[PDB]
Amino acid sequence: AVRKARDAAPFRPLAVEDNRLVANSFFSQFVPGTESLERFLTQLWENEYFRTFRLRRLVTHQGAEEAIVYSNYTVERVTLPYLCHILALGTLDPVPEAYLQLSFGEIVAAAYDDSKFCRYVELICSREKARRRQMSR
Amino acid sequence: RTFRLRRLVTHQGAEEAIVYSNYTVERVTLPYLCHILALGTLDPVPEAYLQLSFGEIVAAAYDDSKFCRYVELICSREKARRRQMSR
Amino acid sequence: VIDIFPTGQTMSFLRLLHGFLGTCRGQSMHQVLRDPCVLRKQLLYGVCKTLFDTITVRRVAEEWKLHAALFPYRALDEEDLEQYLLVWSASLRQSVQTGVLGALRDILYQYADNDDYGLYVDWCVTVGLVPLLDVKTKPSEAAERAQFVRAAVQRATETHPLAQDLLQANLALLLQVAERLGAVRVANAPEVRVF
Amino acid sequence: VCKTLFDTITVRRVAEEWKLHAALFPYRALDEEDLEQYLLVWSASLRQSV
Amino acid sequence: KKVRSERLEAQLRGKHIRLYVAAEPLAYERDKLLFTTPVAHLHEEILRYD
Repeated sequence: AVRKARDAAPFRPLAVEDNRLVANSFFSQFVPGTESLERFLTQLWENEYFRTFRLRRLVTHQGAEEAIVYSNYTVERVTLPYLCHILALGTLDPVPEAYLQLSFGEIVAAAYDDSKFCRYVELICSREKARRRQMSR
Repeated sequence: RTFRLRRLVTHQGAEEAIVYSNYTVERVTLPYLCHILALGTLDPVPEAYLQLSFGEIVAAAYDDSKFCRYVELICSREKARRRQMSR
Repeated sequence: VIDIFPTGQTMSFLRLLHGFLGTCRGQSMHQVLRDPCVLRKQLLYGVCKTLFDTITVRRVAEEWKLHAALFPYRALDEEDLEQYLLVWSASLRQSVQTGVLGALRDILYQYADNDDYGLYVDWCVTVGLVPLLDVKTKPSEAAERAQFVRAAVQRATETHPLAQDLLQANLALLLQVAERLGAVRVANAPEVRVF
Repeated sequence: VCKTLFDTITVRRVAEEWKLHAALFPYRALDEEDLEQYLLVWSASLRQSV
Repeated sequence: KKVRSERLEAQLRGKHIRLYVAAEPLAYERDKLLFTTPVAHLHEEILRYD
């Protein structure tokens, strides 16, 4: 294979006819630094999208970043205008930010506490216990 | 330094999203309200109340309005009318 | 006679606001205040502070008695009523929460243009001499505002019998904001100049 | 949709469910203790089923 | 994009069709548009990368 490479890229010289044999030569080994500003463009995207839409990050001890979630601001800024002029208008409320991270099954429990139905079952538990509290006296 | 936008930094100094201050919302947003839009009625939102949800902001102004202090009066007045019936 | 806007300085002064020639890592620092839908969150608080301040005791005290005598019979004067009142507070707050929520999410996003503010914050940080446009208001221009305030009642009646009365009480502010806010613009015109 | 879905319901529909379920099988034993405990479980057992 | 009574229309199959503005362009001096979108901010630099 080494031999194959040796003859696979043959020794091709370089020459230009000149009236006279005058030649003063230099050489430029070079690369460009693509790593130095990729790590600027990657932290450009992240420093752009966190200013347009302000996406929440969850960082732990020793500063380790985890998955990045929507805010309460961006869901209002890009999803709600999809709801007000592309979808049905004037009935749907925007979800909180922590509830957006929360499960699809648990959202009905999180809106159950946010509805009247917890405050109905607190009403029925306190009113029918009160009719049976005064039953002792 | 112009508009003094507040940053949210956490433990081991990690920067999070950057919010408006209470200063800039009166300096750049509010003259657009009081000289371009309708005048002389609106109040500037607090800075921490700007990060907060679009739904619970009216509940945060509910505590700042009279209706908590009316529902406390009604819950203390009609409890007081039913306190002296025992004695 | 001094031209300001369409000169050799101010054209590149605005092309540099976006990424036409130079871009560093912090040109998006302008973007975090270039965004709209913060003015909406400001005028929401600017109207909702007024919205809960035009109501007296007598209107809402009668709600207590109607709700109290609609179904429950007091069992304990100092216990059943105190607990009932305690839940009753949040159950009126949440219902008038969703009531004013239905009353406001419909009217903001129909009437507030989004980028009439971002063009503003692309001007005030840039020149400080922001031009502004108006419009003569035909009855067709005020008709949909007069019908959509009538459509604001149906989104509030089903969650609250009072929030209808509150919007009926506070209709004056909603007609005041729906006649100036969409009446003014900021011109992105091709052939414009400040003098 | 679920915020609107849990807000157009009155007391009178769900309070009749209480009495029906209460008398469906159990017999009240203690007015101040048995009923409260019954009530306590009765909250989550309707919340999970809805 | 219209220049006489300036407007934003959309075309499909030789027919008009609904669109809406969400990041509408900075129409300025002559025969040119400027875009306040986030991607045009780094459009040249991401072409600078390749």
